[PDB]
Amino acid sequence: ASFNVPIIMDNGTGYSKLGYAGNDAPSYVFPTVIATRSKRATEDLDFFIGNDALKKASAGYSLDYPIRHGQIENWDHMERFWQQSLFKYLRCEPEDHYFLLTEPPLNPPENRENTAEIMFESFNCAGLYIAVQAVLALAASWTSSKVTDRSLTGTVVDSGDGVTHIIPVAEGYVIGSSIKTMPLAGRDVTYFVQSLLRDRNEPDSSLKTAERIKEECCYVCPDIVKEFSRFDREPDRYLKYASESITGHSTTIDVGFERFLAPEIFFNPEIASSDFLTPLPELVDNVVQSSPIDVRKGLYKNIVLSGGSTLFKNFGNRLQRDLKRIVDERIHRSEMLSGAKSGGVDVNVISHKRQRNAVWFGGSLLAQTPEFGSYCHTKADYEEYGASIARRYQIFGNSL
Amino acid sequence: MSNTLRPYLNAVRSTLTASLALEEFSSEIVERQSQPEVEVGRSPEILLKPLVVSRNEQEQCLIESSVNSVRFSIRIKQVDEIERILVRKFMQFLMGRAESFFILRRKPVQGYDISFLITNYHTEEMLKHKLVDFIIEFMEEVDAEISEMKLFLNGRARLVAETYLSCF
Amino acid sequence: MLSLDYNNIFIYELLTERFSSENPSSIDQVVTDFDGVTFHISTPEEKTKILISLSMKCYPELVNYGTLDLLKQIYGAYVHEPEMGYNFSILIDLQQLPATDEEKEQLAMSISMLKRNVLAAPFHRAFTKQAELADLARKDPENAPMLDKQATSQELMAIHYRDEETIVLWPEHDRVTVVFSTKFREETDRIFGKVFLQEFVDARRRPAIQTAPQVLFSYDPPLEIRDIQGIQKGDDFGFVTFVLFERHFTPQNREDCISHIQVFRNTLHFHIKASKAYMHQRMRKRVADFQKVLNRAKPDVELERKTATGRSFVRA
Amino acid sequence: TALVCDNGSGLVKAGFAGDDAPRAVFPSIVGRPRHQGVMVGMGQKDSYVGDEAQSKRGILTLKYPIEHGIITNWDDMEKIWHHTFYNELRVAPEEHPTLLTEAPLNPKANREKMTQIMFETFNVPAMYVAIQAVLSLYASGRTTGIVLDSGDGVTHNVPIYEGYALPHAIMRLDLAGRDLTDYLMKILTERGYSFVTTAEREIVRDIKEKLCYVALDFENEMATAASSSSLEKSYELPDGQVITIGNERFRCPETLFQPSFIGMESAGIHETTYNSIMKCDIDIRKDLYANNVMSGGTTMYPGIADRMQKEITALAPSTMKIKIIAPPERKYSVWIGGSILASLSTFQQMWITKQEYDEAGPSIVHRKCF
Amino acid sequence: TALVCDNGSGLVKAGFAGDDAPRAVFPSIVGRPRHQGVMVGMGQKDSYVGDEAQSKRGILTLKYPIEHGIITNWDDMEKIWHHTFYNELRVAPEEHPTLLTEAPLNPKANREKMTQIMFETFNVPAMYVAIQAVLSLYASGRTTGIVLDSGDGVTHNVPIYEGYALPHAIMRLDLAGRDLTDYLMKILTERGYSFVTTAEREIVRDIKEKLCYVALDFENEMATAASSSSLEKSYELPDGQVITIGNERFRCPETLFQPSFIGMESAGIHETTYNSIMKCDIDIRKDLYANNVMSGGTTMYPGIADRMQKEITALAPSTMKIKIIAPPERKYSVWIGGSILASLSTFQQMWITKQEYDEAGPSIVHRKCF
Amino acid sequence: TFRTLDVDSITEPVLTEQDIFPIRNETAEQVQAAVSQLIPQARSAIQTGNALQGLKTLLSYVPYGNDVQEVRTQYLNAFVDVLSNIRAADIPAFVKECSTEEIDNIVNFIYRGLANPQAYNSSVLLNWHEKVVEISGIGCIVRVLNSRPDL
Ligand SMILES: Nc1ncnc2c1ncn2[C@@H]1O[C@H](COP(=O)(O)OP(=O)(O)O)[C@@H](O)[C@H]1O
Ligand SMILES: Nc1ncnc2c1ncn2[C@@H]1O[C@H](COP(=O)(O)OP(=O)(O)O)[C@@H](O)[C@H]1O
Ligand SMILES: Nc1ncnc2c1ncn2[C@@H]1O[C@H](COP(=O)(O)OP(=O)(O)O)[C@@H](O)[C@H]1O
Ligand SMILES: [Mg+2]
Ligand SMILES: [Mg+2]
Ligand SMILES: [Mg+2]
Repeated sequence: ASFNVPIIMDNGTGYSKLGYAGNDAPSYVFPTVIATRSKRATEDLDFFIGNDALKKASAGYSLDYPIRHGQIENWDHMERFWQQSLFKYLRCEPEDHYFLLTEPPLNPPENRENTAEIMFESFNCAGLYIAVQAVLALAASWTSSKVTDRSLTGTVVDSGDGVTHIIPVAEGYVIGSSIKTMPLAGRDVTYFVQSLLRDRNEPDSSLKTAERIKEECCYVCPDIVKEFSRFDREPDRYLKYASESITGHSTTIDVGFERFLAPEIFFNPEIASSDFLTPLPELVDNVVQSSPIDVRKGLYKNIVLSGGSTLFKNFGNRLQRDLKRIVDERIHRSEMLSGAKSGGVDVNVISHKRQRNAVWFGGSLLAQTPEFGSYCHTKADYEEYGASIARRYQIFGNSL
Repeated sequence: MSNTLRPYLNAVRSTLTASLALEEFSSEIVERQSQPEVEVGRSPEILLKPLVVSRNEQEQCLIESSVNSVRFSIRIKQVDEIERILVRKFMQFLMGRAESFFILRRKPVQGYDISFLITNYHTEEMLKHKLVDFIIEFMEEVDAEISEMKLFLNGRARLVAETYLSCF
Repeated sequence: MLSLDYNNIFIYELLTERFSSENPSSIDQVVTDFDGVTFHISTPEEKTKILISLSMKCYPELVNYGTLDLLKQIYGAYVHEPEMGYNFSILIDLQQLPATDEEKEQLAMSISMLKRNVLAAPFHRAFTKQAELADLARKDPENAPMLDKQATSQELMAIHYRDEETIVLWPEHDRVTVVFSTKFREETDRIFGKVFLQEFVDARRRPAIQTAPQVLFSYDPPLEIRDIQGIQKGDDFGFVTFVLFERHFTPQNREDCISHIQVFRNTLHFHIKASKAYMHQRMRKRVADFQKVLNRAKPDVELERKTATGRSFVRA
Repeated sequence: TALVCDNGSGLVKAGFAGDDAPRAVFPSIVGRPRHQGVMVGMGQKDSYVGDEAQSKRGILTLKYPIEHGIITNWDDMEKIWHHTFYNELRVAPEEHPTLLTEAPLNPKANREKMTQIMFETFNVPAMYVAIQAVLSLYASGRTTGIVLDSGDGVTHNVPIYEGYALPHAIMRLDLAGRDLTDYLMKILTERGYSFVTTAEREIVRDIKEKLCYVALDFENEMATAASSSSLEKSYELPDGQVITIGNERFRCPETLFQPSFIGMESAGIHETTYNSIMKCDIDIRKDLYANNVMSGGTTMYPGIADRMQKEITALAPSTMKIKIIAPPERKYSVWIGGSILASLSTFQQMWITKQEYDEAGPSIVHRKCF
Repeated sequence: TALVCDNGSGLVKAGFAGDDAPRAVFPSIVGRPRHQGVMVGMGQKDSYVGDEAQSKRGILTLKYPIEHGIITNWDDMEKIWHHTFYNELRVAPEEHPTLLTEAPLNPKANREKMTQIMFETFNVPAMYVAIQAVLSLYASGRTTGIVLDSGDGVTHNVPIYEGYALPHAIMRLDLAGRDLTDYLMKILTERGYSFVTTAEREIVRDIKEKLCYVALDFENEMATAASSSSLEKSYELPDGQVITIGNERFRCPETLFQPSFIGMESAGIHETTYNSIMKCDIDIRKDLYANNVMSGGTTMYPGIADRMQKEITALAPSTMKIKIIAPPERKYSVWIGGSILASLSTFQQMWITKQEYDEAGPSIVHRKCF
Repeated sequence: TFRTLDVDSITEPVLTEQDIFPIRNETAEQVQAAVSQLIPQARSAIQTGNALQGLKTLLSYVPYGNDVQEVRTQYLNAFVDVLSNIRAADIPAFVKECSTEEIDNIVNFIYRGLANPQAYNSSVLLNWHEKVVEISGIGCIVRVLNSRPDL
């Protein structure tokens, strides 16, 4: 492999985190959005991305998010997003560098195939590793890079903008049969905040204002009928949020029960959706109880949080208490049949200083390894087998 | 386009239309299953002989045929390295859409640029004279499509040259 | 983008943040650039003090062409001892900044512009020596041919600035000539790059851009570079020549001309990549034309009425 | 399927994409009681909509929320849209995309509030706003022509050549069937009959819809009526008393050809059509003259197509064939062409979607619906 | 069989060597839509070329890639060449050697770039670039004469004696059919007709082709047209409107004899033809005067050969005969002569072959062609 | 692992082509002599300018077998050389007077010619294909699809 630093690109549904292996942060963290125009033809040169795309809606560009619900679904826009990432922001030559890419555990064979042909034929990268994204978020949880600080067994709950998935990993191996996914994350709680501002007919219900009300005003409560009652009993529970309009004037928004009812989307997904029903503490139980019996203590002892939509105030404490309730009720059913007390299991949900970008920090830490260039597809593999080299699922069991 | 291609595309049309006498046929090697027999080859009595129609050493058809399936594969004009790149990538976008063009393969057979599989079900559920019209209209136009793409590539190479060289 | 930025965008945004910031956090950031260049940005002793260091494989050649003198002239009191594994370094102290937002902005710009400033010294050496030769040729126009013939060999700069590009340049009394001994090693970029290099030279023959530097192209080397060490006439290099005349490096235009000529092969490389995205949209547009030729084989049938989620509907 | 809602100034016309005709067609009216509600219970309501307002009208003040193609009252327009979805079509609007319509040269805010109410009040999955005359050209089976569309509140001319609209040549005229109804009230007053209330304005609209017609030569018809009983005929009011009228039958529609009858300084609908053709580039004019398409209820008068052809033949050079296309279904051509458009497969990519509105706000309509 | 193209400045003439006339003759034009397509499912194309651009011109801006015999837009020229091959002749360019054609005294870059595009973009097996005036002698059956060739973009004189050209006596005049269309648009304005757009220019080109002629004595014709309406004619626009035309009917073509009408300091076509003969060696002049060949569309005006013989007889010494050979097929004589040349058995070693180009580069054309 | 071991190829032997098509009732040297008598007649008919009788005589016997590729390719060399020497105006009058078995042999051997363009001129074989299918119909290609694999 080349001696140049690998380039790390976590392309999320909400945000892309771009940087180089071994740095103390991503070089860029900006929305996974493209601004596109809607006698020589140049409208495919005229686009913008990230923070510079958000500035272009008033100039008549159509904004789009080429990743939705965790999966790339517009390969024209994702190719233009990557070329602009590589040549504007990272300012790099693909021929000199190995790349770490990411996508959700479910992601189609078709997506890794389409990713490999853009990377090896459009850009001609030296080599590509498409990582299992929340497996990197386990490695970001270490107290330091030294081997004695590693905890190679843990459940990881990743919750970004587009999807939340719970991954069991034990001794560094991903138990792919036990992956659970909930199709609801940080964007669906924004659409719920937006919908509640809109039901009150508030002066502003733009998407940025609903987003900023999540980041600043929202938190996870114990129980929504007790918390609705606390919003009768105590008057300063309602906040006032000052927002500036697209046409440049002030507004003031009263923010109310969406402060607790919007983060409740994870703990009662029947608020968000007709199609998904199991709450996150029961969904994490289903991951560990489908997983092999000898790893269950290790998977409960280390439940790592990952992705921006896990950062709600009191989120890890609600998950820990509700999962500890599920776990001890199941252990006590067995103690009451057997007539003897167990040792129990400690359920620990872990929030940590790198939790916001744990996939990128893990990708950086794993791409720093001396062995890394041997796990990549090299362009010499792609010259023989084409994009079919990337098609086989890494995380799940394959037939053949 | 068809003055130079006319003798060739008439031979392709006539023999593709002879070859599409397809039928429902279940497997003799697997029970309660049917498979496109040209694509599996496990029972040779229901394979018809493979026929090559050719204009040139570089411009060729292979027609492979069976009781319930035809596989049709083509080599297309690539007279320079720009056309070798442009053809390969155009066929990859076209075969990437194969679920919506129901008679496309997702991969060509080795040594061919694009390939088609017409099965019994396609001759039952689609107008088979319009299937062979789509094959011949694809063969008639693809050389004009690819040559126009190398005009667009020339036109962009001029755009960046004039934009660059005019800001001294 | 139709054109590349000249400066490192990360260094510009980071310094524009830290020069404004109320409370600077620490940093430890290795940052890549084009042509194998790399930067290290860090706070190695205090959060208050940022060290920016450049690594560049041709820096020893550039020092022979007066680079340290230009970097001391540009960065002044901020110049620092080189960091280990880096060729040049600058220390900026966040409590020692200029008194205005506009001086801070042009300092954040100046430090982001550092790759093109280290690489500008051979071009300033050629422009300032052309002004000496211009004055001598203005003194005696019949001695000028011999001054130009000796300056073509005695005042030539070659920079082997990456393993597949040599930039060669020299002054004569009315011009600076610069030759890019240029190559693409990736085979699809060599094929598209032949079209880009051909249409580049043919563009300069059209009436609309006669105001530009003269351009010439070949794939043996220009006569006056044939015996420069590391130029080789069979080794798949093309040779793009620019003749900058006095009007292309007039005092209002020198620094833009330097910035813009250094990025030549980088704009060509970038546009050879971006042309693939253009070809791909050209392709999938006529995949959608060929759909309509297959759609005429679908026999016409009415589908049942469905709601937006695809659930069946029972009305009309 | 998708809803098509041609919410015009005088009638709401609504239904489903791919249907032969609108299955909901009702007055674009909200009615509110103007009298002492003395009996307790009695099935009384705070307001009434459409055919319920039109049948109760003797006790209601009637008002249209839309005038000259512009929504003037959004609270009553939401009341009308609610009546379309829940009462008249009997659908969940959150299950169906909706194709809406408006006249050209409307206020920008009309399109914005119309998209906002569809996504935020009615929770629609997707919507689009079409120009009404562009819809009427699909209902003609044509891809070139000039469409003269005249409804209740607005008349407009849109020229289209080979699917390209010429937006500089588009004409609007804020004169249509409501101005003709108001003028029929003003001239009925001269023969002896006063119609004054918003309820009596519906009686004289019904007189206009079956007594009135367009004369081929107005001064000959005016002289023929001034000298004979033969143009005179009668109508019976709800009260059973009889109205007889004569030259009022063709003087009312003549206001489309002579807007000065209502004090307007504008060309008539014939000369406005010719002025739109003459604003188009010289090569397209021949095919516009051969394709004058009539639309909307104010084009339903007897003799108006024969008059329009006579008048445009005098303005155009004699060297070419003027043809006026006036289908018997032209009462609904905007809705018919909306049901064509909403059923096309490329149009399925042209919708503004819920997700795309939520990301962009109501300004998304100005950069997607033209 | 070889291909032959006169890529003229106004028309493409294309076909096969050994045929009697061009297979394809069409406008050397690319048209692009100026308006927005409002109608879904229409056959909307990114650009149109030739007769399809000319047919759709009311919605297109029209551009010619060739100006004054020089290719000014290489992208639109490549669109025209692609249209000649794949749509008009409908043959693949790799299959036949192609005879292209050029005016004398052109930029050397025009011929190199034309050569590079045929060998590397269209991948032709062999090609050649002939001078248009040399081909006009092949069509005329001559090996001695002076050709006055005048197309859409350039007028040129080439004197040839017994198969030898005299390249010092060659004359070029960047004034031909397009400059006469520009001037007819300008002098139509003074009778009150406004033609401005790129499509109205094509109507004025048709007015010039249908009605203009060369007046044998301009001041007697100006006095005649001032005295009576007998010189006036009428033309009907695509709008069905009629325009009537008088002295501007012959004052337009007089710009060939009086270039100062369009403000340019140069000799008229009679004086450039005489100056070309007077640059030749004294013994050959006597045979050049008897062998004036006229070619191209701008030589098609009624009366131009009579005017041209009158003016050359006034310049030349009266002791010897002036004869001008202006045949009725002269509109296609460059192509006809290219079909003759590419058909000669003694020409088949004169092609530039692909194998001979890619050992020399596009400068091969300057040593294989005149 | 067991999944990849081919048991079917040894436990259930499939039909061979000679179970579908009857064995050739002539030896390799017997057919090689029979063709070596015909090729000189086919060459000689070109020199007298009677290439139509050159085909009518060459077509009177056809070699087949996987043991005879050398004499099959020599017969195909003579067949394409004969078809290249018949004038294009004679083809319609000759095709209508061929038997269904002679037509079946012509359309079979133009197909063997079209499979190898570096040896054979496709332009004349496609001209013969157009005229043979125009006069005798689609069923002649259907007989080639159904034909023996060692023709
Ligand atoms: N403090 C916070 N509290 C709650 N949600 C947050 C917070 N900070 C960021 N988010 C939300 O996290 C999501 C982005 O997380 P990220 O991990 O970057 O998602 P992704 O990788 O899928 O694009 C957005 O919905 C964002 O608004
Ligand atoms: N038969 C008719 N004769 C005259 N006027 C008619 C006729 N039918 C309808 N109208 C008039 O047309 C108008 C309604 O037409 P419509 O196209 O539905 O308008 P809108 O779309 O703007 O609501 C009313 O003024 C109505 O009285
Ligand atoms: N009958 C005519 N009378 C006058 N001018 C003509 C006539 N026919 C054609 N033209 C002019 O000559 C041009 C075409 O002549 P042509 O010889 O084909 O020119 P070119 O080779 O440059 O394309 C037309 O575009 C028009 O300007
Ligand atoms: Mg994410
Ligand atoms: Mg209306
Ligand atoms: Mg010409």
